[PDB]
Amino acid sequence: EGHSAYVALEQRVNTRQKGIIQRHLSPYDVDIRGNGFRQIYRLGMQKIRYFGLIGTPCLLVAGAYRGIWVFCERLEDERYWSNAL
Amino acid sequence: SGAVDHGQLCDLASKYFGALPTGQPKPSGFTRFLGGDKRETNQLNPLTHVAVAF
Repeated sequence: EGHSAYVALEQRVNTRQKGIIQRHLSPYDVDIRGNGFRQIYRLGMQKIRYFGLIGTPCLLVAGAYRGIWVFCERLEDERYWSNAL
Repeated sequence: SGAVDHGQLCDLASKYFGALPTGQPKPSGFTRFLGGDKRETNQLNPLTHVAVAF
């Protein structure tokens, strides 16, 4: 795990760590149900919001392309029904 | 402990400590043991101390 690029980056950038305290519980003392439904609900809310944000350019371009597709389909139907091919 | 007289100690204890209340008993609760870890990071220290207990 040493002699690696990310370890070298840590040593170059970050200081000598001091003043950090970490508390860990054993998985046998943590209930898997835990913070389950709350996390499901709030992550779902966040994803709905984010996808509503970043999906709207796609929705607009899809609407425009659907308009063009409908035009082309009806044009080709008229062409084939009139023996104009 | 040492050069003391038990009878004298008992007399003094009755004189001074005989009026203490017979208060409620020592609490008897359940203290649960939680396996886990508490790690303090200090890379500038010259020695590392690790205690593992059961």
